[PDB]
Amino acid sequence: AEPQDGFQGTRLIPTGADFQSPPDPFIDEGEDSVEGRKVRHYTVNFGPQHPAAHGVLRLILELNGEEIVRADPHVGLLHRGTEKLCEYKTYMQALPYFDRLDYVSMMTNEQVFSLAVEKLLNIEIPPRAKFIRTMFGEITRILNHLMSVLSHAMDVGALTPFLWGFEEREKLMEFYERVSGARLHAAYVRPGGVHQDIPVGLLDDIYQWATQFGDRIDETEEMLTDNRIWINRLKGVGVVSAADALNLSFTGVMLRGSGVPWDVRKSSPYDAYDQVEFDVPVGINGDCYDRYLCRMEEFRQSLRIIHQCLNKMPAGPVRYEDYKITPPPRAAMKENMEALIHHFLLFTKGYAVPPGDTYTAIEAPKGEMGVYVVSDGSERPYRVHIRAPGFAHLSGFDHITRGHLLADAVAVIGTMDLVFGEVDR
Amino acid sequence: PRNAPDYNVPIDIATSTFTPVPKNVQDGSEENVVPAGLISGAPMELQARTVRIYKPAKPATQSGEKNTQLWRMDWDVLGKGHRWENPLMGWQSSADFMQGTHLTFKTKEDAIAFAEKQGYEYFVQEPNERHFRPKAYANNFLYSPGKLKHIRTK
Amino acid sequence: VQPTKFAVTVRQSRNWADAKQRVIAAYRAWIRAAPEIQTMYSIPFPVSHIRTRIRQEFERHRYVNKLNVVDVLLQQSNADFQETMNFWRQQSHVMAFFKEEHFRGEKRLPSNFITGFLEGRN
Amino acid sequence: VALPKDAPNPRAIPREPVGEIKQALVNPADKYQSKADNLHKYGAWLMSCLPKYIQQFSVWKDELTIYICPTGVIPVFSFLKYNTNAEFTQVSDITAVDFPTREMRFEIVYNLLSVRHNARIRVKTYADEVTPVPSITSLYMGANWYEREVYDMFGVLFVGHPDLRRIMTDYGFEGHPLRKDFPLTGYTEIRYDEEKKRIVVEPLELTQAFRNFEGGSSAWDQVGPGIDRTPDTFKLPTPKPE
Amino acid sequence: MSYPTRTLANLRKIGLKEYFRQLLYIGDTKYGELVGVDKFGNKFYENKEELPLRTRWVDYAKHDYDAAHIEPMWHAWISYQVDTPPTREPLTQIERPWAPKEHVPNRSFTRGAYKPYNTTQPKIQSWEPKAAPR
Amino acid sequence: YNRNPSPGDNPPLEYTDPVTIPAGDIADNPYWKRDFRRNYPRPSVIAQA
Amino acid sequence: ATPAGPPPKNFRLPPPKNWDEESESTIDKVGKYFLMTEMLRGMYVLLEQFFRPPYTIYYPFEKGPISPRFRGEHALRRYPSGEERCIACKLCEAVCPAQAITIEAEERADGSRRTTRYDIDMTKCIYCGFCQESCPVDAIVESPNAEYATETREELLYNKEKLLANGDKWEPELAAAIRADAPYR
Amino acid sequence: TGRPASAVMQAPNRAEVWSRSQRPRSEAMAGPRFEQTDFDAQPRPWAAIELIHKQPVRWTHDRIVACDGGGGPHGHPKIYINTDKPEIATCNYCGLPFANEHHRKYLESLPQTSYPLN
Amino acid sequence: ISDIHITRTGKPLIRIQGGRSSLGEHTATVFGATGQLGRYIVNRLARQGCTVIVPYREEMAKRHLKVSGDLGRVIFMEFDLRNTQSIEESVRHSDVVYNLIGRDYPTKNFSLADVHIEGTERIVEAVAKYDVDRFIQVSTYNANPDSTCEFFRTKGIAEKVARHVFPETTIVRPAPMFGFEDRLLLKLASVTNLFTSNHMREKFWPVHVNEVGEALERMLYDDSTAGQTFELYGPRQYSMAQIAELVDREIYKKRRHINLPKPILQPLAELINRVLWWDTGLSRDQVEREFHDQVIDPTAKTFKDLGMEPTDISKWTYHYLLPYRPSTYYDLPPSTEKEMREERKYLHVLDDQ
Ligand SMILES: NC(=O)C1=CN([C@@H]2O[C@H](COP(=O)(O)OP(=O)(O)OC[C@H]3O[C@@H](n4cnc5c(N)ncnc54)[C@H](OP(=O)(O)O)[C@@H]3O)[C@@H](O)[C@H]2O)C=CC1
Ligand code: SF4
Ligand code: SF4
Ligand SMILES: [Zn+2]
Repeated sequence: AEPQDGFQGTRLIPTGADFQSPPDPFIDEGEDSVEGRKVRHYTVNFGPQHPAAHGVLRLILELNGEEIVRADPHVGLLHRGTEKLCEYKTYMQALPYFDRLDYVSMMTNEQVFSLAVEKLLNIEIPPRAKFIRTMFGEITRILNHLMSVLSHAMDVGALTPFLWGFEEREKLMEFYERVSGARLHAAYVRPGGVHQDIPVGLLDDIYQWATQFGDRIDETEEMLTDNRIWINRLKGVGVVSAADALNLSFTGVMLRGSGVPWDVRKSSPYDAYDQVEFDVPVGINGDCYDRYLCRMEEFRQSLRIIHQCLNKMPAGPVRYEDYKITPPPRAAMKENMEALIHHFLLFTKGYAVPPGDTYTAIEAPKGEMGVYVVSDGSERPYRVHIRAPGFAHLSGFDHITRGHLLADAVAVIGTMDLVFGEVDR
Repeated sequence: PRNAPDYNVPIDIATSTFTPVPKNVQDGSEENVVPAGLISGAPMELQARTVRIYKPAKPATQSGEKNTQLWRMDWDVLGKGHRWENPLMGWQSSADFMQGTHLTFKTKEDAIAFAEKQGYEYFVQEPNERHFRPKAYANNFLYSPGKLKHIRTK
Repeated sequence: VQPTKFAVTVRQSRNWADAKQRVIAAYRAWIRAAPEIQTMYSIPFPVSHIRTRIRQEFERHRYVNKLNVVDVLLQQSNADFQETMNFWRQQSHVMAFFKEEHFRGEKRLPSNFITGFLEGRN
Repeated sequence: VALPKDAPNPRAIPREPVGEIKQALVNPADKYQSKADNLHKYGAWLMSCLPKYIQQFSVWKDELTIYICPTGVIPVFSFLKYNTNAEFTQVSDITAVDFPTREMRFEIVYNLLSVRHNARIRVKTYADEVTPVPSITSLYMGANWYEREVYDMFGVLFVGHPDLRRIMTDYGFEGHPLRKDFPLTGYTEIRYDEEKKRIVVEPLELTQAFRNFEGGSSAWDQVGPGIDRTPDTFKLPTPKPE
Repeated sequence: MSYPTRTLANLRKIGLKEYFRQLLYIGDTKYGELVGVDKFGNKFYENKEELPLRTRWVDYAKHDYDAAHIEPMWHAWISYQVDTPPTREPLTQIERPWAPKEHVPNRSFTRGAYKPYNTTQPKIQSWEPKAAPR
Repeated sequence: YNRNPSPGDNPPLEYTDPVTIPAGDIADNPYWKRDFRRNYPRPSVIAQA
Repeated sequence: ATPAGPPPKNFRLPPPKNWDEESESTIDKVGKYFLMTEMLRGMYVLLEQFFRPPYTIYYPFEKGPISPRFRGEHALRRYPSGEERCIACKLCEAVCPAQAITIEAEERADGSRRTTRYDIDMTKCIYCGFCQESCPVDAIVESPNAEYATETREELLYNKEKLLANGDKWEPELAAAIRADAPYR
Repeated sequence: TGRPASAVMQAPNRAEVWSRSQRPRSEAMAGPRFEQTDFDAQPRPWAAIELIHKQPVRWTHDRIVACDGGGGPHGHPKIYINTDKPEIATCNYCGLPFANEHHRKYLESLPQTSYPLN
Repeated sequence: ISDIHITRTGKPLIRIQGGRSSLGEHTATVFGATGQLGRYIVNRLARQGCTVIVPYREEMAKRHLKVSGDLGRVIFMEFDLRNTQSIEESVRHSDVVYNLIGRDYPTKNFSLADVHIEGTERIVEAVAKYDVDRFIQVSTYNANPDSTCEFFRTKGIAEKVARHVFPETTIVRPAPMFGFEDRLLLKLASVTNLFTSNHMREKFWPVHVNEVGEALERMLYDDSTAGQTFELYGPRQYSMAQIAELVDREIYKKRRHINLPKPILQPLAELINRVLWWDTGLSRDQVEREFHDQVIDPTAKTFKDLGMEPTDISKWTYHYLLPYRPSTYYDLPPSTEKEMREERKYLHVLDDQ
């Protein structure tokens, strides 16, 4: 009989406090005396004006000398109301909003929204689209790890690998511009497949880059992996146990670094990841050094997947073949009545999506990215909620940093793959 | 005082030169009604403005009745501030933050319940219904005992 | 408390006696903090002027007779209090709370019918 | 330029011709019927184990949703965390949806993950403007920020939450932007004023007003009613003739 | 980064005057074949033995060189969007009497900067008052 | 070898837009048989009753 | 943590090894420590890069590569006769994800369906190509141009005059880009 | 705010507006924002209405004529135009003039036509 | 006060009152808007959606003015006061013109008469040529053409020229204004030593620059301010010494003035102005100006006529000088016995770190 039952406050609702069980005491392991003197902490604001590791980050820390007492990240400096805007857009019009969430991982961001909409559309995309999206997925994973690992290396003082690897970014950004017409915000992966087919000379150009990328990974490992300064900066820093990582909502490398073998591409396969072979790097100490080694090995497995996609690329259409969902080819639209109508309706009204809801998750470069979409049967989504892995990771910053040195905070900010378009949305 | 406008209502930060003077702002003492408009964070203006609750009529240009199924809640356009011409580009500026907002309800009791809870003034427009009359194809060819009175053309 | 400086765990009031104590407790913390609020945001008003605003904010909700609604207002008050006593708000946020510092004035509605009519709906 | 001896031009290799491509028509919902029975049985067993709080369950394709009353939030999630046949030890996501036509306008949606069983579950409860929900922060640390987001965007209180404050909106922001009745551009906007030498909030004024093309929605329903896929083990028996 | 043998060779192919002038704008010692000239007077060169993306380059006609001075079709060529230079590009031969005759550079920061305006009439017309005589 | 020729000089006539013959036939493909959007599964709901 | 079923073979790590049991000689261990062998190896890598060709191009004398699909400055196009391609369908105004396009239209003096206002707010436009994809006559296109930074924001409010002039200037690129990519569109 | 011909002429090839809601350039480029400005530097594309009417009439004997703009896939959707009325038929996309040969003598009789006829 | 304003020449201005995007309808030119006071009139007009024409000399100096208005509202014009074309290109579209052009010192290029008398005369002649509705001419307190002081004298003739060419000229006589970026409060609060040949005994009635800017706006709205004259001053008389007392009372620093005698300081003040290239705050006509004492005309309109009540400068010293009071821990007053006792509840060194 809520909420009038609350008008006069009967039957308080049970909290988690009302279910605290006393531990079993048998097996439970857990004057002007100067010991009673209190210690005053000083509270320091870090960011966003004063330089931080990266992004729009106001990090408010309570310190005891050099040690972190409380860590309090203030976010929303990049909260742009993306989730509300999506309710005033068609599904086509909302797709570019996903490029701008994790804005170094554009195609996998648009991949997760395409898969969720495809699920409510009840359509199976063509095999060539599946292989193109998987291929661009691992190209985007390398682009992300190049940004993440190297800028994390640059934050702790290692200038040079960032320069070397961003030329690799330039080469892979050319592939993004060749398929779409953009360096970053491709809007390439759409529900139904991909916008347009790849130009006839792209696969060989990707292959030529693939023959030399292993050396680029190796030269990066020459400066960091065995370097004793790098090890002393990362080993034993930002430790989280396997049990707490699950309870903190950690996904991806932040979870696999603590020993849990789990990859969304393996557990719930999507696109063509069931048709490709790859290994999952897993750490054992749950620290920044293990997470660095997992990400370096993910470079090699991504390249290994890309080579398989180059050889397994099938022929056929790249867009689902129903002009009620995907736009017809321009020659069809100018030729026959049916195609022109379907072109007109898809670009003014949009396609109608059957009502319902779904939670769809992928293994994004920064961990489990998910999207929760509610369809009301119309051409605009009723609700779009985005699950960003960086949001859960930064929410754990206090748990992993309390009691530790202020001089290790830059290491764990970089060990979390943190882009604040993901965090704030 | 029987629909008198309360010229002494406290303002908030969204009160503008285009905000109408309210009659009845919620205080949290109304009988049996949750005072959402008191705690929602919405400006005072929404308790001063009137919403329309209606079933949208079928467009005269189409036979589809999909958009007549639900109840619509819409804000009436004010005398000033709804639109004006921007001198630079000729674009259409607005001071009405509710101009592009509408709410959809399964039943009008739902729409009325939401409007009472937020404190909107509302006006309910009942839908005009069709008057049933049976139609028969054979009536195009009835025998006329007298002067034809009209010449049919299929 | 434990999470951050002025953090208050969200709890329902048990009864109207419980609620009244919290409301008076909330008011007491607010008007006590008024001297600090002035010097912390360099407000160009006396503590008297600030403390009057506190009472009016509590007087807008004096007539509430619903326990659940009070719990909502109490939670809002704690959230506003924490983000003020922690220097999380900026001078722009607190200054916007004082309705006098808008360049169109504080009497932002017409006094009566004929002043609003002569100016054009206010 | 100096070419590599064993790297020939990959464009110069002719490709085998492609002719009449044939792709079968696939209904993507068919592959989930293999587990449709098991998902209903799991939902039914949960309802039998917690009948006091579980009102209904639904199975769509491979997604199982559990519908519960707000008071059972702690008992139900305890069971999903600790039961040996339900080890949903991670909260993937907590969010809300607004339905103004409902008396309880806010639908609270929890998505859980069980790594051990490689499974996911959805739990739905409901809330109001003045009716709180139990916080699950005592069972899941990751839930802390998700509940702050729900409180920030929707105004839903979580009793037992430590430090329930805004996470996304500006300090002193008024309103809950993900409510359907909250307008897209909100109520106010900021600028720098050269007299006050600081930023000032002012009533919102758009040089070009937002243009809502919602009225272009199709005058005809375009999806239809769909297909019933309830398994036979969860449909009632029928009386035989005679 | 030229290297000694590259710079020494290009010096011999171009001379010290040209070498120093090239060092005054591009800051490198480049030599190649003249692909063509655009309407503004920019000279375009190709050399396929250079480093990738350095095989095409422009010598600007104007001391205050700006990237917007490049003729449109040549802009495609130097950015590797096409391989056929405008000298052999048939689409550059279609006669469009409306086409701008002189080159259009970026006019920002000058008094030729583009000024926007409403291109339509007012949506409403007031009455023209006509006091009827008594 | 690299980006040679430039994609802007790929001969347009060579590339063929592919059509899969069940979905793209002119003879034996009625739309309703491949209309998998309108054959979407309804959620299967079980209440306590 | 582990999947249900029996523990993965050899998932459990063997017990830690003591200092005594390390399979690495003292002289090697002491030598690497005092001589910093892996740091010397990393320095040697830099010298190898010091003698490799740099990747730098000398912009604006040289340019990076762009494709026929590249999305830059907007333009309005004509037919070979010079008639406007635009017929005021409003498809680009409807699909625009950012509401950057504003259009007004009536019958022209000759009775043709043409626009009277065609504005693009370049400070609202997200450069996504949706208008160019939605146009049934190839009227709105994105040119390859990207070098049009302006002194004032008002210079980025393009009206129909600015857009038709852009199409007149850039037409040979616009036709070449359409020529190369139209088979894939 | 404009004395020069670029500031008054609606287009280089047409002085007058070609639609009723078109703002005349003389009023559009007037006001404070056009004070210290070069007017020849302003974008002034040619009027499309004047250019299309220089196009000669494409004569045909067939009653129905197809038009797609002439670019194949690079033009507009293919439409079919009826030439049975004794007048110049115009494509509703590209504005191209078409006429049947049956009406040539009456069209040649006409004092002035919308299109050159030759 | 309404949606209709009819201008001197009759133009009806249907106005939509609001903020940045609204329609104020007025087109204003503000000469000398790049100075201390020009920011408060430009800001007030632009934020009401009025078009403000800003003639400028240095581009980097006027950059802050654009923020006031919406797109297309603040318009900049390159101008020289001896370029007539530039003055009247900036004015021919305006319905109100503010003349805020003044200078307290002579320069190599402009005598006080060149910038004030000849400056006004070119502007006022432009105003009458295009029939601008309101020409508000800003002047000085003590403006009198019979004064020995060239400042006051050249502000006197320019009043007479403006009123002759344009009889409806509105003259505003502000007293020395304080406020943000003023030359009263911060000059006292900042410079280590002042060369004042009068022991800071000159008296005047300081008025907030904000109120002067607001007053200028209020004259636009009422047509009754044309052909009028406005002395604009604060409530209470002060002297440079008494205001310096307030300044010192707020920044905890002691003022030190050398006070060289007039026959020696005045020629030196001339030399410094002719060899240093900036406003030194010191010049021959400025030393003479400090012996003069602000005398308020009794036959001139005041803030009363505009519905305003000026605030006293002592109400504003703390606000405007707060960022200049030291806040180092070294400078707090000694700890109370309450403070001495609580210190013994804390450890004051981390021995483990
Ligand atoms: N401030 C005060 O206390 C008092 C001021 N006044 C009068 O008030 C008005 C405004 O005062 P305030 O804003 O403080 O003065 P400022 O000195 O701060 O600004 C004066 C303005 O005049 C312009 N200017 C000066 N000389 C010339 C010139 N030769 N040619 C063109 N422009 C010129 C300046 O432009 P630029 O920045 O390019 O130099 C500047 O914008 C002036 O008329 C002044 O004389 C009178 C009494 C008291
Ligand atoms: S540009 Fe193309 S899509 Fe937009 S109105 Fe013109 S014809 Fe229609
Ligand atoms: S590029 Fe995208 S955002 Fe820009 S005008 Fe075209 S559709 Fe709109
Ligand atoms: Zn045609």
